[PDB]
Order: sequence, then C-alpha cells, then structure tokens
Amino acid sequence: FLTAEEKGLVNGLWGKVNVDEVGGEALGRLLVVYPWTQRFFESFGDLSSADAIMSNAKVKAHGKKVLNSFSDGLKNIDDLKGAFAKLSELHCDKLHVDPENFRLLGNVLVCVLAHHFGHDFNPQVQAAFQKVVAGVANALAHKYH
Amino acid sequence: FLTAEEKGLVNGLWGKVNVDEVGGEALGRLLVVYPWTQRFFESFGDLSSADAIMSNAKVKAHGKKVLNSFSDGLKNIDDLKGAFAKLSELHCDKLHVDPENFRLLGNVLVCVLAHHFGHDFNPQVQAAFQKVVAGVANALAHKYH
Amino acid sequence: VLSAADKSNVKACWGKIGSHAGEYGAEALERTFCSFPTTKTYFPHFDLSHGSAQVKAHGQKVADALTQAVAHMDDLPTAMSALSDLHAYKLRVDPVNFKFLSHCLLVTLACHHPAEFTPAVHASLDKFFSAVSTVLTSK
Amino acid sequence: VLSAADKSNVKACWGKIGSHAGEYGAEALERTFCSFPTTKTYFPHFDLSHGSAQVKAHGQKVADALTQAVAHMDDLPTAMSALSDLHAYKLRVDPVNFKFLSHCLLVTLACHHPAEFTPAVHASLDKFFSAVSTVLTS
Ligand code: HEM
Ligand code: HEM
Ligand code: HEM
Ligand code: HEM
Repeated sequence: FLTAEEKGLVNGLWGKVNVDEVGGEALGRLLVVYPWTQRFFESFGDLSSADAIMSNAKVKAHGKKVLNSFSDGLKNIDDLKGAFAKLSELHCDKLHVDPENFRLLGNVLVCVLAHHFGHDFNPQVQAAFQKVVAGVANALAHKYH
Repeated sequence: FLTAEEKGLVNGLWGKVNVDEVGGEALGRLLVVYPWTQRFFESFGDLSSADAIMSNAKVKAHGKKVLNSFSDGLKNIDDLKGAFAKLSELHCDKLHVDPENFRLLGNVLVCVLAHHFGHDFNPQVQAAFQKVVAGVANALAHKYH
Repeated sequence: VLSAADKSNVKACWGKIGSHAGEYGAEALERTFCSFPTTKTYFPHFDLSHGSAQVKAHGQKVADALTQAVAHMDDLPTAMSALSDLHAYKLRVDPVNFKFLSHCLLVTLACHHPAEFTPAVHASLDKFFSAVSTVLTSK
Repeated sequence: VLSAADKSNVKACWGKIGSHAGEYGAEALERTFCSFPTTKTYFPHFDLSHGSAQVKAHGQKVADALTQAVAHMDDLPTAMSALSDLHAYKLRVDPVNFKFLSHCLLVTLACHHPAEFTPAVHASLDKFFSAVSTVLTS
C-alpha cells in the first residue's frame, strides 16, 4: 500500500508531531473552516466564535482521540479496513455521518501539518500523507450498509 | 468482493446480453450525452449529431471491444486489479484520460442495461452492477502515476 | 444552457410520465438507497425497508418538486429557492449525493419508458437533472 | 457565499503574499501533480519534472488570475468569463481537479505564512478558492 520510502517520510514526520496540540487544531479548524459540521458536536459547550472554539476544553480532548486513532492507523497501514472497522460502524450506525465528510478532516489535518512544519512539509512528504488520509477515509467508509 | 447471490444476478443477466448491440449503444451514448469525450475519438470520423454517432461503424466496433473487457472482468471478479492493469497503463500513458471519466461510461452502461431489460432490472440487480461498474473504474485507475 | 431542444425534449418526456411521477420518484429513491447506501445517512429517521410508505410519500414530494422545475425551466434559481435553502443550508447534503439520485432517476425513466429514452432525450434529461442539482446545492 | 468579513480577510492576506504570488502559484501546482497524479493527464505536452521552468511559467499565470479575482470578488463571473470558457468549453477539466488545486494552494499558503494563516483566514481562503472554482467550472 505504501513504499518503503513513503513509510519513511510518514513516520519520520509523525515522530516529530506533538499529538496534543495537533489534534485540538485539526479538529478546531474542521469546525471553523466548515462550520456546518458543528451540528455533530452540539454537546461540546460553546462553539459560537472561532475564538471560543480553538480554546474549548472538550474540542481539544476529542482532538487527541481522533489523532491517536490516526496514530494507530500508522502501526497498521497494510490493513486499515482492519484498524478502523469498529470506527466505521460507529460513524455510520451511531452518528449517521456521510463518509464524504472524511475528506474534510483529512484535509484540515494536512493543512495543520503544513502550518507546523513549513519547508519540511515538501511536495513529496505531502504526497505521502494524502495516500494515508485517502486510505483512512476509505477504511472509515467500508462498513457502511 | 461480491457475495454469491450478487454474482448470481450479475452472471444471470450478463448471459442474456447481446455483446454486439449493447456495446455500440453504451459508447454511442457516452459520446452523445457527454460530448466533451469526443476529443478522445476524433479518428473515428463523423461524430457530429446523435444519428451520426449511433450509426458510426467504428464507434460500434470499439463498443464491442470495451464490453469484452467487461466480460473478462466479470470472469475475474475477485482480482479486477490484475485484469485491467494494462488497460490502466494504456488509458494513462498513451491516452491521458482523467479517470473521473470512467464513472461516466459505467453509468451509461448501466442505463443501457435498464433501457434493454426494463422491468427485469431490479433495484437489486442494479445494486450489484453498480458494484461491478465502480470496481472496474477503480482498477483502470490504479496504475496512474 | 439548456437549449430549446433540451427544454422540449424534457417537457415531452415529462408529459408522457404523467401520473406515474410519484411512483417513479418512489422507485428512484429506493434504487438510490440501495445502490448507494451512504445516501441513507440523510434519512436516519425513515422506515427505509422495501415498500415503506414513508419512502412512497417522499417519492411524491420529490416528483412534484421536479414537475415544478419542468414548468419553470427558465428560472430554476427562482422556482427552487425554498428547496435550495433546505438542501444547501439546513440539511447540508453533499453535492456527491445528487449525482447518485439523478443517475437513479435516469435508470428509472429508462426502465419504464424505453421508447422515449432515445440518446438525445437521455442527453437532455441528464442536463436537466444537473441544472436542478446545481440550483439545489449552490449556497 | 463570501461575507464582507470574508473579503477583508482575503485582501489583507493577498497583500502579504505580494511579490511571492507567482512563486506560490508554481509550488502549489508541483504539489497538485504530485499528490493527485491524475491532474497530470491535462498536461501531457508539459515538462512536469520537479522545478520544470514551464510549470513556473504556468504557475505565474495562475497567480495573476488569482490576483485578478481578488480584485473582482464582487463580480467574479464577469471578470473570469474568458477563463471559464477555456476550462469548461475548450479543455473541459473535471470539477474534482479544482478541489485538488485549491487544496494544495491552501497547503501552499500555510507552509509559507503560518502567522497569517489563522483559522478565520483559513476559512476565508477556502470559500475564496472554492468560489473561484465554481466560476471556472460552470
Ligand atoms: C479522519 C476521519 C475521522 C476519524 C479518524 C474520526 C475518529 C473518531 C474517533 C476515534 C472517535 C472516538 C469514538 C469513541 O469515543 O468511542 C470518534 C467519534 C465521533 N466522531 Fe469522528 N472521526 C473522523 C471524521 C468525523 C467527521 C467529519 C465527523 C463529523 C461530521 C465525525 C463525528 C464524530 C462524533 C460526533 C463522535 C462522538 C463525539 C461524542 O459525542 O463523544 N467524525 N471519531
Ligand atoms: C469504463 C471502462 C473502460 C474500458 C474497460 C475501456 C477499455 C478500452 C480498451 C480494451 C481499449 C483497447 C483498444 C485496443 O483494441 O487496443 C481502449 C481504447 C481506448 N479507450 Fe477506453 N475504456 C474505458 C473507458 C474509457 C473512457 C471514459 C475513455 C475516454 C473518454 C476511453 C478512451 C479510449 C480511447 C480514446 C481508446 C483508443 C481508441 C483508438 O484511438 O483506437 N476509454 N479502451
Ligand atoms: C433532484 C433532487 C432532489 C429533489 C427534487 C428533492 C426534493 C425534496 C422535497 C420536495 C422535499 C420535501 C420538503 C418537504 O417535505 O417540505 C425534500 C426534503 C428532503 N430532502 Fe430532498 N430532494 C432532492 C435530493 C435530495 C438528496 C440527494 C438528499 C440526500 C440524499 C435529500 C435529502 C432530503 C431530506 C433528508 C429531506 C427532508 C427530511 C425529512 O423528510 O424529514 N434530498 N427534498
Ligand atoms: C483557481 C484555479 C485555476 C485557475 C485560476 C486557472 C487559471 C488558468 C490560467 C490563467 C491559464 C492560462 C491560459 C493562458 O495562458 O492563456 C490556465 C490554463 C490551463 N489550465 Fe488552468 N486554472 C485553474 C485550475 C485548473 C485545473 C484544476 C486544471 C486541471 C488539472 C487546469 C488545467 C489547465 C490547462 C490544461 C490549461 C492550458 C495549458 C496550456 O495548454 O498552455 N486548470 N488556467
């Protein structure tokens, strides 16, 4: 699924990532950049201004969860339908989320990573992540029925 | 990749299909309903109006030719990637066909099956064919670089 | 950029559909839930089993909306404005879903009306269902 | 689509980009061909090697056009009319590819300007790239 070199770029970069802040930012931005998504998070307290969103305690906590999920995907690239099968059923049967929306969180996650690593975030490294974020979206949509 | 009931419907129906007639029709329609595709077929001749296209000898022949890779694929459902790999290189390197355009043929082929088999064309039979059709298009796309 | 030929292709075809419209809209939806199971996420509250009365009822509301777009081909943005509020603002329905539905509207019309489903008519219906999808998703 | 709050944002930010527009224009393109290889099918007669000069030449034309749209936010469809003809009628580019560029343009403005690329500005830049793609594909 990923070349020996693509896995180099990916994990080499991910070891550097501070799983705390990056989560509450990917997630924080999903909310401002595409605000219609706020509906799925109505029980998160105040989400009424970017200011309050970025700084919302329960947004950051979800961030980490989202991101460790992502972390576990990397320990498992060779079989990602495997690693996200319980999460697919979750997002479908419990949350009723259009799988199209997965594109969006992968995208914001890619932007944060770029915000954080500038010159280090080169066309080649980015092309590695997209392949992952495309796969994490496909794996999440797999157990929809 | 396809449950046996599914494969039963797919094969069931594909058995009654006149490869000859449905082939020209699917590709004819591709070119009428989505005329920008004509660019890729200039060497076929008079591709002016609809009656030009639905009667064009070459169109008709290529049609039959496309439909066979469909049958090859059907006969090889569980490994579609391998069955199309060389058509995938072809459509990529000689042809410069954006794979987005693969869905289009798929859908048209599906419409032609409905036009031909009418009431025999179940919501279920169709659900199986869309699976085929989305799969075929995934394979022909897999070898793009 | 529906042309004169598109408009009258479509009115003629819709003319023939007649009072089967809601029947077809029911079938289109069934086909879409079935061939394209993520469309369901948008109806988590309907009974979506085969023959479900809810789907039938909705089928009518769809087919009526389309009848009314055929009547107002020249000002769809105007005619469909309520409905584009709904789908664009309130419900946020990804534009990808609309492609699924119009494809299934084509399959349905093809299954029941092969005599009018000539390549030219098929070309016009596809444009029309696009125009309607753009209008419904554009805000 | 595009409040007045949105247009300040885009303008202010384009100010900072200034003389780097064309340089970003190119980088975003090399990133697009690079993550979304399919986009390459529209440039078969190009030299697409990393750092190809022909891309930098193209990269510049995209940026100016973008600068162009920033100065006609209030009526894009008119300003860009000649460009939607090219992209809809002549080349006929699938609307999916616009998402890929607009994405990589954003990633591009993020590698270079982390300070200015705040969520509110991120949100604004998106509706802007998106608003443009809409004109060019209609
Ligand atoms: C990149 C793709 C995504 C991943 C990897 C992901 C991951 C996760 C994870 C790990 C959980 C935790 C499950 C638990 O606590 O038991 C979760 C729950 C949840 N997900 Fe996501 N998600 C993704 C996309 C989305 C999107 C786009 C939405 C909104 C449209 C969404 C909506 C939700 C909601 C509302 C919850 C439950 C929050 C709560 O009430 O506790 N997911 N997801
Ligand atoms: C949907 C599945 C498709 C299949 C299975 C398929 C299959 C094929 C095959 C087997 C050939 C072999 C030509 C030969 O006999 O050597 C071919 C050629 C070709 N295909 Fe497709 N194709 C598909 C979709 C498309 C689409 C969407 C386009 C572009 C709109 C396209 C454009 C072409 C062109 C331009 C040729 C060469 C024709 C010539 O100049 O002789 N194909 N295709
Ligand atoms: C040509 C395409 C479509 C047309 C003409 C159409 C038309 C309509 C109409 C007439 C209503 C009724 C509003 C009411 O009952 O007052 C409706 C509601 C609704 N639509 Fe659509 N629609 C279309 C596509 C879609 C698609 C693709 C989806 C998502 C898959 C969708 C989701 C919904 C939902 C979830 C409701 C109301 C929720 C409920 O009934 O409780 N629509 N639409
Ligand atoms: C904001 C988005 C875009 C903008 C502002 C834009 C703008 C432009 C401009 C200014 C030109 C130059 C035409 C000339 O030099 O006279 C052009 C040409 C072209 N564009 Fe784009 N474009 C966009 C998106 C795309 C996308 C996504 C693709 C497909 C991958 C694409 C494919 C092409 C092609 C093939 C040409 C002609 C190249 C040649 O033969 O020289 N464009 N566009």
